[PDB]
Order: sequence, then structure tokens, then C-alpha cells
Amino acid sequence: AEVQIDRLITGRLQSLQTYVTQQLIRAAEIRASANLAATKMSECVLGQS
Amino acid sequence: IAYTMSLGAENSVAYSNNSIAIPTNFTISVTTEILPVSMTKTSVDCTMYI
Amino acid sequence: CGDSTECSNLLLQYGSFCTQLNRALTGIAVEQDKNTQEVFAQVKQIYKTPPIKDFGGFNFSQILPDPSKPSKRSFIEDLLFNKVTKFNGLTVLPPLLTDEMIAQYTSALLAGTITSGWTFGAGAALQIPFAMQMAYRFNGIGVTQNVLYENQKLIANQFNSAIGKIQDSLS
Amino acid sequence: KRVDFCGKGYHLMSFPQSAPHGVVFLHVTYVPAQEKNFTTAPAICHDGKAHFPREGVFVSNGTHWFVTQRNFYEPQIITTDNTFVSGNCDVVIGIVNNT
Ligand SMILES: *[C@@H]1O[C@H](CO)[C@@H](O[C@@H]2O[C@H](CO)[C@@H](O)[C@H](O)[C@H]2NC(C)=O)[C@H](O)[C@H]1NC(C)=O
Ligand SMILES: *[C@@H]1O[C@H](CO)[C@@H](O[C@@H]2O[C@H](CO)[C@@H](O)[C@H](O)[C@H]2NC(C)=O)[C@H](O)[C@H]1NC(C)=O
Ligand SMILES: *[C@@H]1O[C@H](CO)[C@@H](O[C@@H]2O[C@H](CO)[C@@H](O)[C@H](O)[C@H]2NC(C)=O)[C@H](O)[C@H]1NC(C)=O
Ligand SMILES: *[C@@H]1O[C@H](CO)[C@@H](O[C@@H]2O[C@H](CO)[C@@H](O)[C@H](O)[C@H]2NC(C)=O)[C@H](O)[C@H]1NC(C)=O
Ligand SMILES: *[C@@H]1O[C@H](CO)[C@@H](O[C@@H]2O[C@H](CO)[C@@H](O)[C@H](O)[C@H]2NC(C)=O)[C@H](O)[C@H]1NC(C)=O
Ligand SMILES: *[C@@H]1O[C@H](CO)[C@@H](O[C@@H]2O[C@H](CO)[C@@H](O)[C@H](O)[C@H]2NC(C)=O)[C@H](O)[C@H]1NC(C)=O
Repeated sequence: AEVQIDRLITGRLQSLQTYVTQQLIRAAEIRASANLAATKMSECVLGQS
Repeated sequence: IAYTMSLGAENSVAYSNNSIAIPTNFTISVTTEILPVSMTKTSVDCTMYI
Repeated sequence: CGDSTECSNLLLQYGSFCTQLNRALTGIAVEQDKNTQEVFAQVKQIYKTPPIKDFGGFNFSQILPDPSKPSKRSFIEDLLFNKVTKFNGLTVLPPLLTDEMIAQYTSALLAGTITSGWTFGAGAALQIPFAMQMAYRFNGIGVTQNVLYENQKLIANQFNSAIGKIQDSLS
Repeated sequence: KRVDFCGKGYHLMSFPQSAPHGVVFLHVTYVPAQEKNFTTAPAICHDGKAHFPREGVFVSNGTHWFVTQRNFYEPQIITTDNTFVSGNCDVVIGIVNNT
């Protein structure tokens, strides 16, 4: 049982790590887009560019 | 205690079609902002580690 | 593992990967909340448009909030929301700011820019009639303010038609 | 000139300082205060022609009219030197009579 459970454990751990890394990349992209949006809001709504 | 947050003070500016508001004095303000530019440089071996 | 002592005991010897995973996800969530708050929380006060609306012929009805709906959202926002369209150890956390609060920020920004112009972005909001604000804005692009005052009706008509076209295109 | 890029208010200048892994900017800006109301008109009729301000805005304290800047109260008498004329005053909405 330890042998088979270890196989399952390593597989599932690898899958979880892959998911987390993808999430981190996507979050960085979204943050860049939102920074641009904040700049646009400040410069084109509160004034004339 | 717990509550519902307040967005801020609420006011109604007195709009009209023949009235303005012109300042008569001024103030000078100095603010600060902080930005990080670099982090520590690190290196790691293999054989010494694993 | 899913509620199994043997699996958890076996996993206990793999170190502290899961603490790192939880920390990463928590950081992502906090970043999301701070991100939306930073984008939308630009003003300090909640401005309100006057009950009487005579902005030199311009018509902002389709973007001003609608008191009839409980959401207090405008026409375009309602068109937008209607257009965009379970437990194994994963949860979804709610955003810190509800939709009503975001709508309130949007209304405050729009009322402030309609009534005071760009003055409210620096200090205290200063009243000014809309036609004169538009004259300033023309003067800011190299066209003398003379031009606006002889073409007010035509400009208002063009603006209203463009707004109608936008709403039809979205609908 | 871009709004809110460096501090709140109209930007005057900035000064840099160092920090263990970064930089600190001190922004010096300008903020108006102590406003009033006055009354406004878009143009002035005289001899049947319309006058507009070269730079500023028409205000009145209740009895007499003046031209001022847009960011600091400083009334001046209305003169042909600081106004320009364009067409008869029959189309503009909000014109007032003065000299
Ligand atoms: C300018 O005129 C208005 C109108 O008489 C003055 O009154 C203010 O009106 C707004 C909106 O009706 C209220 O919120 C304020 O409380 C009123 N202030 C009063 C009654 O003192 C206003 O005070 C005048 N001055 C300025 C700087 O706006
Ligand atoms: C503009 O504001 C400044 C400061 O807010 C005023 O200067 C103050 O005047 C009072 C009364 O004369 C003094 O007691 C203070 O010490 C002054 N402050 C400083 C820093 O010297 C100034 O009078 C205002 N001007 C106008 C026209 O209102
Ligand atoms: C601004 O535009 C809206 C259109 O969105 C006008 O609302 C119309 O009003 C007339 C008469 O009140 C109605 O017959 C239409 O059915 C309305 N249209 C809609 C889409 O509801 C509104 O009247 C305009 N503003 C002003 C001041 O006239
Ligand atoms: C509006 O401004 C005018 C211009 O200063 C004021 O007229 C002067 O008022 C002073 C103060 O009484 C007199 O000494 C001058 O003789 C006036 N000049 C003229 C040409 O009349 C006027 O009093 C101001 N009105 C208000 C309500 O403040
Ligand atoms: C600003 O709005 C007011 C409010 O309607 C306008 O006042 C009206 O002006 C007309 C023409 O002079 C009169 O027939 C009405 O009786 C006035 N209304 C009231 C309630 O007395 C004023 O004309 C507008 N000023 C502009 C557009 O420059
Ligand atoms: C500004 O002055 C002109 C010139 O006097 C006024 O125009 C006259 O107004 C009276 C009163 O309605 C008429 O009987 C005349 O026929 C007008 N003459 C011309 C040449 O148009 C004008 O009314 C004044 N402005 C205001 C707001 O009273």
C-alpha cells in the first residue's frame, strides 16, 4: 500500500505544481493589464491627454 | 465589531449654468513615493548541495 | 489524500511543498483584491449630480445611474452584465468589493467629471457650466473657443447620435 | 503634464533620494484653495458684435464685470487688448450686455 500510494502521491503532487505555476503566470499578465487600465483611468478621465 | 464599509464622504456640488468657482489662495505640498529597483544576487552549486 | 490517515502520514515526509502552494495562492488572491481597489478607488468623496439636468443640450441619460433598478446601474452597464456569461478540496472566495460599490465609484467619477471638469482631480471640485468646459477642451487642441459657440446644437446632436449608435451596437 | 503621474495636483518638481534597494521621490506640487462663486457669461455684446476672452474668463461680483485667469483670482478691466471679436452676437447662447 505504501508503494502504490506513493505512486499516486507523486503524480498528484506534480499535477498540482503545474497548475500553480500556470496560475502565477496568468496573474502576472492580469496585473500588467490592470496597471495599464489604472493609468488610462487617471490620465484620460481626470484630464485631457 | 463588524460592519459594512463606507466608501467616503458624500457631497453635492452646486451645479448651475451661470456660476463658477475660482480659487483665491494656494498651498505647496511635498509628498513621497518609494520604488524598489533591485534584489540580492545569489548563486547555488549542485554537488555541494545535493 | 482526501481524509486518509495513511496518505497524510506518508505525505508528511515530503517536506513543506504545500505551505508554499498555499502561500502562492493567498498572495494571488490578495493581489487581485488590491488590484481592483487600486484601479477604481480614485476619488475621495462621493459626488452626486444635481436633480435638474440642463447641460447645454447634451444628454447623458443612458450612462447616468437609474434609480428604478435596485442595482442603481445605468443602461449600458445592464447591457454589459447580461452579455457576459463542485467540492473536492477547492473553494472560491468572494471579492472584497461588491458590484454596488463599484457602480458607486463609477457614478462618482462620472458626476465629478460632468460637473467640475478636471479640477476635482487635483484639489476640491469647482463648479463650471458644461458649455464653457467644452470650450476649454476645444481650446486645448488648437481650435479657438469661438468655433464651439456657433456650433453648439450641431455638436450636441452629433454626440447624442454617437451615444445611440454605441448602445445599438452593443445591444 | 500627464495627470497624477508624479504626485497629486499640478506638478512643480521632484527630488530623488537613495534607499537600500530602491529610490524615493519627493514630489513638490501646487494645490489651490479658498474658492468663491462669482457669476459667468460666455461672451459680451458691444456695438452689436461679440467679444470673447483671449485667455481667462468673465466674472462679476454682482455689479461689474472683469476678466481673470482660470487658476487664481485677479480681476482686470475688460479691454480690446485682452479680448477678440468674431461676428455679431445673435447665435451665442448666454451673451450679456456690457461695455
Ligand atoms: C456658492 O453658492 C452656493 C449657493 O448659494 C452656496 O451654498 C451652498 O450650496 C450647496 C449646494 O446647494 C450646499 O451643499 C452648501 O452647503 C451651500 N453652502 C452654504 C449654504 O453655505 C455656497 O456656499 C457658495 N460658496 C461655495 C464655495 O460654493
Ligand atoms: C493665503 O494663505 C496663507 C497661508 O495659508 C496666508 O498666510 C497666513 O496669514 C495669516 C494671517 O495674515 C497668518 O497668521 C499666517 O501666519 C500666514 N501663514 C504663513 C505661512 O505665513 C495668507 O494670508 C493667505 N492669503 C490670502 C489672500 O488669503
Ligand atoms: C435623452 O435620451 C433619451 C433616450 O435614451 C430620451 O428618452 C426618451 O424620452 C422620450 C420622451 O420623454 C420617450 O418617448 C422615449 O421613449 C425615451 N427613450 C428611451 C430610450 O427611453 C430623453 O428624453 C433624452 N433627454 C431629454 C432631456 O430629452
Ligand atoms: C464689485 O467690484 C467693484 C469694483 O471694485 C466695486 O466698485 C467699487 O467699490 C468700492 C468700494 O465701495 C468703491 O470705493 C469704488 O468707488 C467702486 N467702484 C466703482 C467703479 O463703482 C463694487 O463695490 C463691488 N461690489 C460688490 C458687491 O462687492
Ligand atoms: C440657465 O438656466 C435658467 C433656468 O431655466 C435659464 O433661465 C430661464 O431663461 C429664460 C430666457 O431668459 C426665461 O424665459 C426663463 O423664465 C428662465 N427661467 C426661470 C426659472 O426664470 C437661463 O436662461 C439659463 N441661462 C443660460 C442657458 O445661459
Ligand atoms: C442688449 O442691448 C441691445 C441693444 O439695445 C438690446 O436689443 C434691443 O432690445 C430691446 C428690448 O427687447 C428691443 O426693443 C430692441 O429692438 C433691441 N434692439 C436690437 C438692435 O436688437 C438687447 O435686448 C440687450 N440685451 C438684453 C438682455 O436686454
